[PDB]
This record gives sequence, C-alpha cells and structure tokens, in this order.
Amino acid sequence: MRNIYVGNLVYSATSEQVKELFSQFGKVFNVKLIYDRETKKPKGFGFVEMQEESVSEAIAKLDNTDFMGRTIRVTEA
Repeated sequence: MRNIYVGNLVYSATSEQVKELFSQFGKVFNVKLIYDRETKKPKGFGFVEMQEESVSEAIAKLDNTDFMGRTIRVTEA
C-alpha cells in the first residue's frame, strides 16, 4: 500500500469527484485533502492511499500537466 501525492487542487476541481470512481478502478483505501490554512477551504493539494499496483500507472498516465482533473501534478508521496 503506497501513498500518492497530488497538488494543484482547487475548491472543487475533480479530486473529490474522482475519489468515488477511484475506488471502482483503484479501490482507494484512504483519501483526504488539505485546507487553505486560513479559511478552512480545500485548496493546495491532496492525498491518496492505494496498493502498489495502481500507483505505478496512476501517476504514469496521469501526472504531466495542469488540466481539469485529467492529469494534474501528481506523484508518489
């Protein structure tokens, strides 16, 4: 069970939207996010806990550039 690190997360980009599907294709065990550290709002980055099988490709085809929840700057924690 590795840990994934994704940044460039907005109030409601897609991270919290994909977490629902990530369980059907990735079966995420633990998924959380951070806050602005001032307004208690989601803005900065997030986290994801998954096995050591989906994490390999999870960032492979995902991480690259900044899009509308299509790639984002993700990487192994």
